[PDB]
Amino acid sequence: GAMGSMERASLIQKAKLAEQAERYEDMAAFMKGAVEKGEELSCEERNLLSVAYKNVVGGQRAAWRVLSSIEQKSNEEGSEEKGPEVREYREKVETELQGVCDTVLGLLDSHLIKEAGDAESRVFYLKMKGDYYRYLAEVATGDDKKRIIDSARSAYQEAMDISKKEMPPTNPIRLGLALNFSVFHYEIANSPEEAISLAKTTFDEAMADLHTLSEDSYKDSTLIMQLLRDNLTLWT
Amino acid sequence: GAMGSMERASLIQKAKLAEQAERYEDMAAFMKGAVEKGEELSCEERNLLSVAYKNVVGGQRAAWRVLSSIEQKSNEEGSEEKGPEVREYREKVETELQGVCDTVLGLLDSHLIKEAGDAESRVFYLKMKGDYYRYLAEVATGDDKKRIIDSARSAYQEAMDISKKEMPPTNPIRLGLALNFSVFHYEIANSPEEAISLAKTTFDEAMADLHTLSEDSYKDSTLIMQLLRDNLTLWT
Amino acid sequence: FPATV
Amino acid sequence: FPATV
Ligand SMILES: COc1ccc(OC(C)(C)C(=O)Nc2cccc(-c3csc(C(=N)N)c3)c2)cc1
Ligand SMILES: COc1ccc(OC(C)(C)C(=O)Nc2cccc(-c3csc(C(=N)N)c3)c2)cc1
Repeated sequence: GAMGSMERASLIQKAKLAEQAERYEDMAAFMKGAVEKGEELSCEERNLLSVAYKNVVGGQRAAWRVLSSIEQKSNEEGSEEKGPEVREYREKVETELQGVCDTVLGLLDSHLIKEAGDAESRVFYLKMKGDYYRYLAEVATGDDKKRIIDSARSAYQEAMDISKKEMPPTNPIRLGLALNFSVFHYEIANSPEEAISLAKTTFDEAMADLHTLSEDSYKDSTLIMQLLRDNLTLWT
Repeated sequence: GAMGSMERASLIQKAKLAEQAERYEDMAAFMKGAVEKGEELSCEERNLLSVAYKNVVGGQRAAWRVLSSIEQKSNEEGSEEKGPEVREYREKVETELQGVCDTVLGLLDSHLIKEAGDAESRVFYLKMKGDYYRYLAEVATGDDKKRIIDSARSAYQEAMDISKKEMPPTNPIRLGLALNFSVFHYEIANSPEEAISLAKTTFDEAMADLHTLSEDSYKDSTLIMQLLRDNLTLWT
Repeated sequence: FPATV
Repeated sequence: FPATV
């Protein structure tokens, strides 16, 4: 690790600076360095880690989608052959994406998840594990595609089981987990009815618990509830 | 060069794909590879090269500005010392920026400029040389700051001299060169009156030549003319 | 795209 | 910022 000589606190400080500068590759490298110090992450630090890699992989996913669409049109009936270049470059971006996902999954396996005992940390990391297997699934086509999908499902399911036992229905981590697992069902698992059922039940159970919240917690929960409703509107 | 084994035409194709995917670091690497094939660049290729590196260095400049502003506030009367980290990270981004500028200047010196005989190519490359010395000047503070500034000025001046002799006043390369040299005067050379004079004279001479243009050329020239007016409005 | 967080 | 191209 090229960050091995930097103080943990300095890595966290620089991750925050990188975020303000919109330098998300740097942010991710700083937070990888912080994880590799071996100490558990606080709530703020977990979110710095997630923000960093979500932005990096989000750019890669967007690029991959553009290139995949160009590749598919180049392979339609009537196209002018334009050589191996589109496939090659889509493959290049795909391999870089897979590398980022493998890096994140490696941090979770070594050793963030096994040391995460509190619900807010363990559910957070298992959601991340589901998310990054889901991104691997988005580009998978080989002997392991079903196994990648089942790895995403298994992580999400363990997270769901803990979240339902240990957090209120308005907890934003619980809500975001359900949002994303619902999308997994719709987009990855070809289970739109499960996707819709999960989003609706999550929304309704959260609605009924809003009365317990402060104004600040209310704002956090209703924000994600609106995303659940947005997806339901898209799907029905 | 890691692009040495790829065909020139494939590098150009992939640069265009990278642009569509908003993968500008890749775009720049592909176009650096194409330049290093040793052949002159066509008009389209010159613009792919410029678009690629302008986007890369533009992100670096924006990050540097954010970090420099944080650094200056941390060094105001009353601040809470927060260690070397802001300076270190600003320096990191600065060194990466300087590296990109040095790479571009190296491509221009080896050997794009010396082989550029036509006005449209030679003025384009000399404008680029002025631009990338200007970006180096934006972050310079040492024994060489004046020399960096004079390198920018000298490149812009040679470009201006050729453009006035060899291109019409509405030529978009001539207009963009004047726009940027005007900004150089205002922001770098502490010569706001020169900046304003150049922008105004360029605008007026272009206005008087618009009658010679097709509808498509008119649209290209009036676009940059509007940027000249925008800057004049900012400055007066 | 559907929303994820 | 002023405009450049
Ligand atoms: C992965 O699962 C989820 C991700 C986001 C969710 O909700 C939103 C999008 C509103 C959110 O970001 N909430 C939130 C909650 C607590 C702390 C932080 C935070 C601390 S530091 C920091 C930074 N960017 N520097 C951000 C942010 C919900 C679930
Ligand atoms: C450095 O000096 C200047 C830079 C831009 C200027 O004007 C604007 C911004 C309107 C412009 O981009 N014009 C233009 C003119 C001719 C060709 C191309 C082009 C060919 S390929 C390609 C691509 N992005 N793939 C873009 C673009 C003017 C001066």
